[PDB]
Amino acid sequence: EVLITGLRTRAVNVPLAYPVHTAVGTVGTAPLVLIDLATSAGVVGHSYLFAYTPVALKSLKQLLDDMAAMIVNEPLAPVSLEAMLAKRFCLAGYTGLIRMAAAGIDMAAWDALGKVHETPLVKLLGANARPVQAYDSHSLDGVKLATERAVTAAELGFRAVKTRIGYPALDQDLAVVRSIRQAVGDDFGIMVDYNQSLDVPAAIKRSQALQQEGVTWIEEPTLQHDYEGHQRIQSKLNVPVQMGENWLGPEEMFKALSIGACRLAMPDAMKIGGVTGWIRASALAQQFGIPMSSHLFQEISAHLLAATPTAHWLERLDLAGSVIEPTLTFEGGNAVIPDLPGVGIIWREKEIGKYLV
Amino acid sequence: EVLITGLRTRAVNVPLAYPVHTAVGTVGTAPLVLIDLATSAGVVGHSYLFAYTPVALKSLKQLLDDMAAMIVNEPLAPVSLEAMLAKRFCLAGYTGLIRMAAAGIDMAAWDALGKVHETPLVKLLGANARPVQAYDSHSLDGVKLATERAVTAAELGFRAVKTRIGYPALDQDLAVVRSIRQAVGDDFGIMVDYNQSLDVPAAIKRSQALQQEGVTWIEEPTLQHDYEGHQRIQSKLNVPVQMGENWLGPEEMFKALSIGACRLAMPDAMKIGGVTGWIRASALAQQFGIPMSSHLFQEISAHLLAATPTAHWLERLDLAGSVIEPTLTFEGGNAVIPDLPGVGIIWREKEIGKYLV
Amino acid sequence: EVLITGLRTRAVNVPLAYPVHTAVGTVGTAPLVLIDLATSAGVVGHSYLFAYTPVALKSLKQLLDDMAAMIVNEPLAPVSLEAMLAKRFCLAGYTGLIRMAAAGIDMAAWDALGKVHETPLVKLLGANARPVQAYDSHSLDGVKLATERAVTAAELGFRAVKTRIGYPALDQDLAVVRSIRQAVGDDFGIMVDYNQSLDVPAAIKRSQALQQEGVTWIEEPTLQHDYEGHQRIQSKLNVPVQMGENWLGPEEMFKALSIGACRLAMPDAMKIGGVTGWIRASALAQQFGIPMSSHLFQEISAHLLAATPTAHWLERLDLAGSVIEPTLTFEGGNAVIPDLPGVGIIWREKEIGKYLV
Amino acid sequence: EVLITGLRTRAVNVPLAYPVHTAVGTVGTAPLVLIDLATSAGVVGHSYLFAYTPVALKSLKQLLDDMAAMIVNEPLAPVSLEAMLAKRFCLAGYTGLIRMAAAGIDMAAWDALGKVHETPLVKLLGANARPVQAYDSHSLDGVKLATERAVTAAELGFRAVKTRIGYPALDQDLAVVRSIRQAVGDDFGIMVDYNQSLDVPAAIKRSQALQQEGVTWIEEPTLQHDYEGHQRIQSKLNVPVQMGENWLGPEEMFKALSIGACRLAMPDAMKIGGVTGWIRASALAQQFGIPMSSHLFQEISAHLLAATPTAHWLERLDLAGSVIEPTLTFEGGNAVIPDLPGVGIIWREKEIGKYLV
Ligand SMILES: O=C(O)[C@@H](O)c1ccccc1
Ligand SMILES: O=C(O)[C@@H](O)c1ccccc1
Ligand SMILES: O=C(O)[C@@H](O)c1ccccc1
Ligand SMILES: O=C(O)[C@@H](O)c1ccccc1
Ligand SMILES: O=C(O)[C@H](O)c1ccccc1
Ligand SMILES: O=C(O)[C@H](O)c1ccccc1
Ligand SMILES: O=C(O)[C@H](O)c1ccccc1
Ligand SMILES: O=C(O)[C@H](O)c1ccccc1
Ligand SMILES: [Mg+2]
Ligand SMILES: [Mg+2]
Ligand SMILES: [Mg+2]
Ligand SMILES: [Mg+2]
Repeated sequence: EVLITGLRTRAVNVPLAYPVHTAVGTVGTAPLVLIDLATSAGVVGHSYLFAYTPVALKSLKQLLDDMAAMIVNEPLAPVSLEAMLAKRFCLAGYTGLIRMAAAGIDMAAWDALGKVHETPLVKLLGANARPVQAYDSHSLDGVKLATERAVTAAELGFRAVKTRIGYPALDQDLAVVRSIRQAVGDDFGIMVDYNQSLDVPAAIKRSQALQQEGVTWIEEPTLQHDYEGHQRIQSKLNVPVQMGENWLGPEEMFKALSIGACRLAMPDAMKIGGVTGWIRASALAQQFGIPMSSHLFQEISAHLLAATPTAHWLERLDLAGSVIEPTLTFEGGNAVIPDLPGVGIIWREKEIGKYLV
Repeated sequence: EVLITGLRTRAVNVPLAYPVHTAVGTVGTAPLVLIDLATSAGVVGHSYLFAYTPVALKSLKQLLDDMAAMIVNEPLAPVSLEAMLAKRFCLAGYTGLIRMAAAGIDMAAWDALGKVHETPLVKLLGANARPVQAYDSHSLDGVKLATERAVTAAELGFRAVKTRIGYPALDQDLAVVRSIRQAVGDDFGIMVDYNQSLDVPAAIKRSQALQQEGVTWIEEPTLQHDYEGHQRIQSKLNVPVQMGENWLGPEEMFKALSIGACRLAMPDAMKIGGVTGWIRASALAQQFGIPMSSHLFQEISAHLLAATPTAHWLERLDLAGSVIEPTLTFEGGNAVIPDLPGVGIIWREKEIGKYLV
Repeated sequence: EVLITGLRTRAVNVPLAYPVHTAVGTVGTAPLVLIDLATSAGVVGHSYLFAYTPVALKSLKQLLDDMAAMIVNEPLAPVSLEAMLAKRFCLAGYTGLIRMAAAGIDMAAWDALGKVHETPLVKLLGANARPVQAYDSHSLDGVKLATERAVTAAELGFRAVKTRIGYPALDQDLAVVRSIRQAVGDDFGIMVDYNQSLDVPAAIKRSQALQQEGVTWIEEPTLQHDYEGHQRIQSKLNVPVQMGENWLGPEEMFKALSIGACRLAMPDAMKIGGVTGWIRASALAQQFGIPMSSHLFQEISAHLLAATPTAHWLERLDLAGSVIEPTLTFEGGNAVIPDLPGVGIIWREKEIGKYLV
Repeated sequence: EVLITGLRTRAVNVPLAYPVHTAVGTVGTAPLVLIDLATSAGVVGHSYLFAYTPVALKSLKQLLDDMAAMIVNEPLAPVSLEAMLAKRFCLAGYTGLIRMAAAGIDMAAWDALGKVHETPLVKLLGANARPVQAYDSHSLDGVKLATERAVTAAELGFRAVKTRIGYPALDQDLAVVRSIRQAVGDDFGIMVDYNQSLDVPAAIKRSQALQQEGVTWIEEPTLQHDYEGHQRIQSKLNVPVQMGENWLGPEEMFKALSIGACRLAMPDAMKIGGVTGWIRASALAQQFGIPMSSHLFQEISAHLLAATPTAHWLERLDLAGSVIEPTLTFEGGNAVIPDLPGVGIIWREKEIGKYLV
């Protein structure tokens, strides 16, 4: 009955509202691939993929264009499509870029499904829309800018910020945390992200000093793939260890949870396998007793978390704002699902034209 | 937008096409509760619950009638409804009869959801309909009747039968298995169910003799709740141990899988928590590497298994055939989802009137 | 020789001396089922069941009335009766409402046994009566009422109170604990109950702050069924974790103890399987090294704990006081078994008439 | 001193000497990317990457072309280069296509290193060249062709063949194994590959029947990423379980070995991280006590295995034969390293021109 009839992809480099500071330098643009999934019913599903670095952007788009042939003419049934792709790529390696690509199709396919039934994605998954608490995600900004950005966030109504740390000296990490605290008061959440930059012993030492400061969570303290090493750092902390943005598929999350690597999880809608992967990851999180937050893709995450038993926080990081209408709104620090079928992503065609690669 | 506006329940005692023989005696009827879930959209969701024994039938219906007040006027959103009930019953004990009842509402609620969107349940879950291999489930029938019933099943096209064993002597269990084999040939599957009737040492002994015969699986050899004891029996077998019909909620299945109690799982749609519980159990089965079959509720299971990554077998045991139209058909030993919105359950009002309790 | 000859049940809604405050609102009545077990010897055993919510009350009574047929004419031998019921319900699910019902019959059957031999239950179990320290159990009462109620308890001679916590902010939980402490002095015990309301990370954080305050125990911090999650919270505390009120049968307690979920146990006489289940649970507690307290059913618990090797505290929460004579007395904060055959439960027929449902 | 000065890549689709039969159909060509790594010393390193499917070929080449900018002007020091890339891709995901690409550069970089020092790679790694036993790798060929191909292999001097199995029926897998055996005699090795096509229970059953036949190893019986599931199948076999062709980096091999997933390993030079990854994987294999064989890349594997303490077999599967000179020779079933600097890969420029994509 409803068939997929085409796939069109466009690679852009969009400006970021909040340039992200890093050890290297400032990055003011995001490399995205926009996807349009056409169907025999006259509706188009939409989604986007984040490439992380301009180095992979063209390659990601080419991969997607080359896979269009496997999905054109298949029924618009995301669970069954996902099983087919996992089988086609079983030798090449259903992970990395290939898995991300497939996740792109899944999210667009679900968006079209919601449109066929004229219903918001959240409702198609069987849950009600509810606002989700969100925190504003900042970067490796230095004491002054980090403080400045936190003050603005509280001004906009957020009740928590995420800062990135990992300066050369521990003393610099703490300066930043303290300056934020002083300007925002003691209620306020302050999440901190190490972005995989420390070895285990250094992680235990810096984390215990931070725990004494009062942070909400300690995220990705060491190499993302070393589960066992995250479990060792967690074993010496009261504050929770957060991770999950880099799990490629729920079978990687299962491995890390099976070992006790962390006390909080934050899957990335794209890497986790789209809507289909997320539903799976949510069942796991529920059973292991782990609060689950999101990483990027704020548009679809708002819907995904509402249907997530252990939902915890939504990460506000607006990558695609320049090319999409602002249908997701934040009120009182909570993300509010818009009442539009699918995920509610609507392109600003005019602008996309400017950033085309 | 779509609200639940009423709940009506009717308790019946229906005749069984295949009287089930047991150690005690023959049972020719099934105690069911039919549920009708009305909604503000003009559609009615339907489902049924199996009470196992007439002893619990009135109590089950009374429980459901008494909970109608908590769900009337709530939005028709099964995932969110399920979370609310788990919270209302957190002190009483969200398990047993209460959990079964809630599972009744979930299945009816999902059936209504499929009707609101005029789509079969399988498609609403995001998968395509596909036929599912099914095996015909018989009872503790003795050599002659068990053989007879197997021959008929193969005549009707099935390619596997389940017999119940656990006679006073092992030698009787084997007589039955061998007589079936001789009449159906070596290709044919022969599943055997102990229904929790042996202690661990007796299970290891009888199972190893059966493994030598050639059975497809060994199901519930000891008390259902002794996970660790199932893991011990499994540790000495090549043939797989099957179980799962008695898990109340995916959190019980999680416990048994975490320990390696079995190599096959067969959740019961009602005890597992309905459609919402099943989706959860399917994610777990996928990650632990376990083929997953169904227990009873053949109507909705056909749809559920099509959306189940590790689907394995559908259990044909027609409890409600006397009061429902035969929309599910078996062709070539495979169950075929009917193309009707929801689950495809349509009452035979006329007959229900006869079996009313 | 002594046979069971009848079962009569009456469902009531009794007033509580101490209205229990909850997040939802105040509850001033308890839904109970009273049971009378008649015997061929001319004696009647008595017991009661607590239904938790009015939603389950009629269903519980109907279940009991429907099972009377299986026990009428059986010998008055509680251990053998319990084995028979566990076998009749092996498919339906010997847990939840069914298990509670069976536990009702067990307690009444033991009460009749004590009456046949004209001896208090404690003595029939082979132990001497001894007073048991008891603590007064209060609710989610707020700083003012919680303090008030604690002061009264100390006035009545108790040397410990249980308060329920789990306010929206940790700071509210602590305010309450501190206000109580200030009014009762530092000797005094202060137990706190979370009633399953926190996720694991939140439990570790709030518990460590409370441990610093000085509480006696931290009870049910997270979902009752997540044993592994209780073990994680316990692993980061010095103060003990308490739980057990929700174990359905000693086979659930065995599972939680096998994993180290807690350092204290407090089985509920009804859910644990009656007198027969308790004796079993007491043997387990002894071997795992766990002090064992009671949950509700103060009348029979006084007798049960005297025969319990690791007995610890008796929970004073008078559910049935309105319809039973006050034969159990508290003197000097210790419950005192009355010297009457059986459990010493004697109905106030007059009043029961008022609360009948 | 020696700098990398350029990277040129060419995507080809080469004919295979031995068309590979699969469940789907016959594939007569291999999608490869050839890499030329230029250096300031006047030497060019060469290597190739296998893309598995034409779907990923253009994307792989584009990725490599886009990363050339990060390596141009860096010193020709493969260990240090590899650390730099692992750090650049730490957010995107250093695995999948990105990891394969980086592995392409590593192998070419090592080939150039051997050329700068005018020495064969094996000698630069500190070991002597020695012949390595090799087995001829065939496909899902059916009884007749599989037998035919085995007979030819023995004619050419090989003393072992690998066949792929996984037919719809176990009986078909065995027919093939037996027919081969009959034509090659009992000495001969017969390896069998399931290519991830069975679930765990089906793997245990089919493997035990094969073990009875007499195979050398059972390779990839279930999903490659389910380590724990491979460990379960291995636990019921005497014959060893082989796997490793799909490990992306030694950190995935470490995970599988840490759990006992298999008794033999066979890393793939490209997926394992090139020469730098292999040296690492060889140290692990040595310590866990596992014989280590190769998967594809026969040219460089011959050198790699000579420096590998637990070396076991070399897999003969000639993907690039159409575009490279035949410097690697097989004599007496043993691969013989050629005496040429680097890996000994020399392009047939003329032909490459024909297969260019
Ligand atoms: O958690 C986060 O937001 C960061 O780790 C992050 C990683 C990659 C891109 C942007 C942001
Ligand atoms: O697996 C099965 O079918 C049996 O265990 C079974 C149990 C309860 C009712 C009917 C059938
Ligand atoms: O431990 C306790 O007393 C509470 O958890 C409690 C639970 C249920 C009913 C009353 C009281
Ligand atoms: O081990 C082997 O050779 C096979 O698994 C194989 C896999 C992928 C490509 C070619 C061959
Ligand atoms: O530093 C990072 O977070 C990363 O490189 C990044 C983040 C957001 C946009 C572009 C690039
Ligand atoms: O023996 C059984 O399977 C069980 O008691 C039963 C099965 C089917 C219908 C009624 C009762
Ligand atoms: O909140 C509770 O403790 C529970 O709902 C309750 C307790 C005591 C009587 C009635 C109900
Ligand atoms: O079936 C396979 O082995 C795989 O798809 C393949 C192998 C060799 C060349 C091309 C493709
Ligand atoms: Mg992060
Ligand atoms: Mg069964
Ligand atoms: Mg309590
Ligand atoms: Mg292979």
